[PDB]
Amino acid sequence: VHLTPEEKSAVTALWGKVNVDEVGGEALGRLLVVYPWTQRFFESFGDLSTPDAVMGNPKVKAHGKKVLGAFSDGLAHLDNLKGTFATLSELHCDKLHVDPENFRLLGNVLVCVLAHHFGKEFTPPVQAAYQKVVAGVANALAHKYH
Amino acid sequence: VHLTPEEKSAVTALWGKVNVDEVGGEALGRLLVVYPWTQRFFESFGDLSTPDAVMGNPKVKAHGKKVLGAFSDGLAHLDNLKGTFATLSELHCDKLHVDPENFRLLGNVLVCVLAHHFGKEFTPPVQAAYQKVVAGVANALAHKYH
Amino acid sequence: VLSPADKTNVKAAWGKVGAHAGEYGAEALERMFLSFPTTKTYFPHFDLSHGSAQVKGHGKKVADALTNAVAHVDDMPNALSALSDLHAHKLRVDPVNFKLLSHCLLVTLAAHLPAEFTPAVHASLDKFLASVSTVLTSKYR
Amino acid sequence: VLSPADKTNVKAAWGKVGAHAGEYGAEALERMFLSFPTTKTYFPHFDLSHGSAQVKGHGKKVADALTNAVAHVDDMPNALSALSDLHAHKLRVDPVNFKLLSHCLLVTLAAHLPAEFTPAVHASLDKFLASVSTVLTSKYR
Ligand code: HEM
Ligand code: HEM
Ligand code: HEM
Ligand code: HEM
Ligand SMILES: O=C(O)CCOc1ccc(-c2ncc[nH]2)cc1Cl
Repeated sequence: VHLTPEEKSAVTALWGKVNVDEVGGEALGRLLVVYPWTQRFFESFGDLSTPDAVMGNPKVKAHGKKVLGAFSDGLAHLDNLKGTFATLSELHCDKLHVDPENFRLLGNVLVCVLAHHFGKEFTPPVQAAYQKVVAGVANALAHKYH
Repeated sequence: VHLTPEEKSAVTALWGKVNVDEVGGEALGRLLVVYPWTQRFFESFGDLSTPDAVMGNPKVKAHGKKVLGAFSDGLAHLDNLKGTFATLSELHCDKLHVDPENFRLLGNVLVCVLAHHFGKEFTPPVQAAYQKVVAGVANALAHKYH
Repeated sequence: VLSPADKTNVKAAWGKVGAHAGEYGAEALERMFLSFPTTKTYFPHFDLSHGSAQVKGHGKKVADALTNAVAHVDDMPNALSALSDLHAHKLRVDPVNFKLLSHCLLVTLAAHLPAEFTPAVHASLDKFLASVSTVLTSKYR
Repeated sequence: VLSPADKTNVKAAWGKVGAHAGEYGAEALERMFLSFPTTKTYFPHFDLSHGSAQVKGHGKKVADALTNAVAHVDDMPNALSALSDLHAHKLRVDPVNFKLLSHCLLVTLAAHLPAEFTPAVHASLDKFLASVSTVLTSKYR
């Protein structure tokens, strides 16, 4: 019901090449620039007023690191995404009140960042694998909402 | 998609009062009126020039009848929906080429129709149940796509 | 775009809700919160209990804003100008949620105005709600 | 709505794409077909494997229309009107699909524009593709 055996390998291989801190910071930064309404959740983060400032904001970088770190961990359990993110799913619903649509926007921004950073190497079939993954993670994060 | 027991009970109770043929042709009719692009598969149905003509068209009614007929029949298996709809899924992908979004438009039209039809009896909790059903059926119908 | 027929159908169907503005808006909101739980993430500061004064109040504010838009159907960007400002820069509700509320408003109207809710009016009201949502999200970025 | 910076960003980015627009278009389609298989339903008559000439030819028409849209980023609705009719009244591609292809165009651009694809340009391209999408569906109903 999610992610073929072979697509798992493209995921694993590309991710071995990823500086998670770098990517996480870049992807959260872009979410907030490209879809500025997502800023509603980071009022305490400081200067978010322009693209520069968002990308250079240390709290955005910090958090992007945390978020994508959790994403990274989940890649080790591609066959049990719901169970893996159930704790964070309820946190995001009960404590943080984050519309799960945001996980889908971030997924698409991350896909763009992978593509921008890896270039030719982010091939159509590798993108396909990662689309399934981000969809799966978003779905898993949305799963305990009520 | 994880309907509680009272939700399933609500679904069936309400459906027990449904004239499938009539609601079938009402819903597919309204789909073709409300989302005219859905007409693309039915250029062999005759007249679709007006709301009245579309609602009146017997081939529309006929297909409406056949489709809500299969939907109706699938309601007996709210347990595993994607199982019961697997084969119809394959068919709609390989032969019919129906964008699964079409199932989602039809699900919301069906809900509107149940509302218009049952009025007051279509309480918000009864609606919440039917939303899960129509989403479930659409996911099931899309699941075999490739 | 709304056609003149569209504008005729909307004015007719909505003038019909009339005084039930507040009742229908609140019902629509409740249908939404129940059918589409993710939408509650925007109202953690409301008592979302059936019958809550908070939801009843908001329902009326939603209906009234819709009454306004119908009243200025030719000129909706301007008539809703402050509301789109509010949603763009402060509330910041993700655009996907407007389709969910719009849907519940359609369902509410269908359950209350069976005589008025013809296929043609159903289509016009769907386009109308969509155009309101578009106006309300036009300033997001 | 597309701001002056948006238009500047798009023209720059698309200007850098230059002669590869055609190639980038087929790539974007390829990306879409694999990432979102439901989109294949609109192309039952195509060989959709990698390298396909049908895919390459269509990709070039898509890109060309986008180039032309850029050249008229002031009057997009008319420049694209023919395509609107076509999509609205014959192709009848469900609106949800425009977001999938737009996303794949974005990804294709990101993968070919290491320097140009800044956050601000990314933001502008996404807005731009959304506007094109809006225009292409503006006649559906
Ligand atoms: C893959 C998707 C996501 C994952 C895996 C994820 C994971 C996490 C984690 C692990 C934390 C804990 C931070 C810590 O340990 O200090 C966190 C906090 C948080 N997340 Fe998510 N997140 C995701 C997406 C999002 C999105 C898209 C948003 C909003 C648009 C969001 C909003 C927040 C907020 C507001 C916090 C609290 C920040 C604070 O402490 O002030 N998350 N998330
Ligand atoms: C709950 C939703 C639906 C159900 C349960 C359903 C079920 C069915 C069934 C049982 C058939 C007959 C299969 C056969 O003849 O072997 C069928 C055929 C077909 N369906 Fe679907 N369907 C649904 C939605 C849709 C929608 C929304 C569309 C288009 C907008 C569509 C397009 C078609 C077409 C074009 C055929 C072939 C008709 C013919 O050959 O005469 N279906 N479907
Ligand atoms: C037809 C679509 C919509 C209309 C016509 C509408 C209209 C309004 C109006 C009139 C207000 C109150 C403004 C004031 O206090 O002066 C408001 C506020 C608000 N809206 Fe929207 N809205 C719509 C869609 C949405 C959606 C889809 C959501 C979330 C799912 C949402 C969330 C909110 C929230 C959280 C507030 C502030 C509520 C409060 O604190 O009292 N709105 N809207
Ligand atoms: C940026 C968005 C899009 C642009 C600019 C665009 C542009 C075009 C162009 C230039 C053509 C050729 C028309 C001609 O012959 O003059 C075309 C045709 C077509 N488009 Fe679109 N298009 C877009 C989105 C889509 C999407 C999302 C789909 C479906 C997923 C789609 C499905 C088709 C199909 C099936 C054809 C004709 C294929 C054939 O020749 O058999 N288009 N489009
Ligand atoms: O994301 C959505 O569903 C729509 C809301 O956000 C936008 C998304 C795209 C655009 C845009 N900018 C230029 C053309 N279209 C404008 C807005 Cl306000």
